[PDB]
This record gives sequence, C-alpha cells and structure tokens, in this order.
Amino acid sequence: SRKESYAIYVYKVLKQVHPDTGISSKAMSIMNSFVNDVFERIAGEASRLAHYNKRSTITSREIQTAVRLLLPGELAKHAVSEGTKAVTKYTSA
Amino acid sequence: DWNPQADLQAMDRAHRIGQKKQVKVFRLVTDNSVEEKILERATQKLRLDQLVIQQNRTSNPTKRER
Repeated sequence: SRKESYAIYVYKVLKQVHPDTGISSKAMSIMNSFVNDVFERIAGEASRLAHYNKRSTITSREIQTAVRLLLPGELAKHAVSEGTKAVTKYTSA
Repeated sequence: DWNPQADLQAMDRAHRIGQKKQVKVFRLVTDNSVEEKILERATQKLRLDQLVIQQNRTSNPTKRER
C-alpha cells in the first residue's frame, strides 16, 4: 500500500540550498524521522497550551508561542519572523 | 501628604500653648504638577469631613550566529 513521508519536500529544499548535493537513504530516513519529531514536540505543547487557557482552538499564536518555548534564542527570532511572513503571505493572498 | 488631618496634626507643632510668636506656615506645592491634584483631593477629603464636624459642635532575521 501507500505510506507517506517528507523526503520529496526535503529534496526541493536541499536543491534550494545545495542544488548539486546528494543525500543517502540512511540520511533520508534520518530526516523523515527528525522532521516527524519536531512536529510532534511543538504539536503537543500547543495542544497543551490551549488547555492551559481553557481555550478550544489551536492557532498560529500558540504555535508561535510554542516555538518560543523550544527553539533557542536567536534561531527562534528567525523562524518566528518566517512564521510571521508566510501567514502574512498566505493571508494577503 | 494624602492625609489632611495629619497635615493639620503636623502644622500645629509650634502653634500651641506656649507659642509667643506668630505662626507663619509656608506650604510648598509644585506648580503645573500632580501635587496640584493631591491638594485638591486633600481638600476633597477635608470638606467631606469639616462640614459635619462644624454641625456636630453647634448642634534580527537572516543573522544566524553559527
């Protein structure tokens, strides 16, 4: 049957930073594993976050806030802007 | 002070029995200041009280450290 992963979306991004660099399957499994985690770690807390304020619907703010919980300092500042941009790009059109 | 009767309490230190001169009070209040409102509020608490007392006596991005 058909089981899904992320390697293709990985590989475009790979070609966005390194357009002429290969990657091993042992590595590709690692990224699939790695990305799945990082989703999960935030995904729970933001879910928890909603429970904390007795609210009942997850938004990007919680994701935004949740990211602030995990990612260290300078990197957090980067992605939060990138999180900020994309939705702005999304919401604008 | 936010307590006018305490202000009254303090002022009469020298104006008692045994004072042989004229008591000349010089309160310092800052012009164009919030102290103006306190004194007006001090008066507010003063007059809500003096009126009845007088009746009582009489009757970043893209900057990764790596």
